[PDB]
Amino acid sequence: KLLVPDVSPLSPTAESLLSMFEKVVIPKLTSDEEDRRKLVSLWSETTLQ
Amino acid sequence: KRRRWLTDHQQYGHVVSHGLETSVVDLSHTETGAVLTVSTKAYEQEIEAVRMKTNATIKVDGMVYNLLPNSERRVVPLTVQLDSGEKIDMTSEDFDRCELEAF
Repeated sequence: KLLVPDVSPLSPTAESLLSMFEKVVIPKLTSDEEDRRKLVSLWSETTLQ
Repeated sequence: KRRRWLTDHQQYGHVVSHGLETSVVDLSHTETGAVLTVSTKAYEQEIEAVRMKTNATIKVDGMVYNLLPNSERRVVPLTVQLDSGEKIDMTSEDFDRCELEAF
C-alpha cells in the first residue's frame, strides 16, 4: 500500500519521447534561441526533481 | 427467478443465456493506466508471444496495453435481461458482485 495503484511501464513511443525531448524539441518545436535555452533548462530542472 | 440489481442500469436483471467458460486476461493501457479484459483464445498467439518476452506489448485498435502479472481467470459470459425487456452482456464475475433481490 506504498505502491501507487494502476501504474505500468511506458510504451516505446512514450519512452522514446524522453530521449527525443532532450534533442528534437530544439530543432523542431521552435528555432528561437531564447525559448530553446529556457526549455532545455526546464527539462533539466524537472528531470532532476 | 434469481434477479440481481444492476447498478449501472438502476434496475433488476435476470439471466437469459449462458456461454461456455472462457479463459480471460487483463490488459492495462500504457498512457491512461486504464484496465481492459480480453479473450485468451482470440489473442492466444500474441499473448504467448509476450510470455516469451519477445514483443512485450500488445496493440489493439491503435491503443496498446501491457499484460498484467497474473490476471488469468476462468469466466462465463452471460446475457442479462433487464426489466425494460432489455439485453446486456455481462461477465459471470461482475454479475456475481451484484445484489440479490431475494435472499
